[PDB]
Amino acid sequence: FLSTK
Amino acid sequence: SLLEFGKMILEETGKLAIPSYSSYGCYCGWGGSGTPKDATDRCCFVHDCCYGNLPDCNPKSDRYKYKRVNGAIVCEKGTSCENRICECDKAAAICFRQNLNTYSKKYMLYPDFLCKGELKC
Repeated sequence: FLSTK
Repeated sequence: SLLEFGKMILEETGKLAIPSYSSYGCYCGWGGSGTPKDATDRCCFVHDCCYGNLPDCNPKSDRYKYKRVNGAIVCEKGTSCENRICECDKAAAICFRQNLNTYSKKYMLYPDFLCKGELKC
């Protein structure tokens, strides 16, 4: 549910 | 928002953003250094630069609206930040689609020490 810097 | 970008990526490519682009190469899903490994990684380099053009915007959380005209992505009018974030995400999703032909699983979970040096936007 987070994944991309 | 990151979640919307992930859905856009899946719609465009058929690949789940996590894990397909969340840890790929030197710039996808996380980094900020090194020579991008391949076209897909360059999509992420440019996307990072694109977000970098928006200091005062919050691309991870700010939601934008878009529609598909036929297959084309059309960003709908929101705040200025939302419009600009949408254009960055749209470009990256198109770029991932345009590169799928050279996407390589060997670059998933690519280790940070193999990414060195600054590359200017």
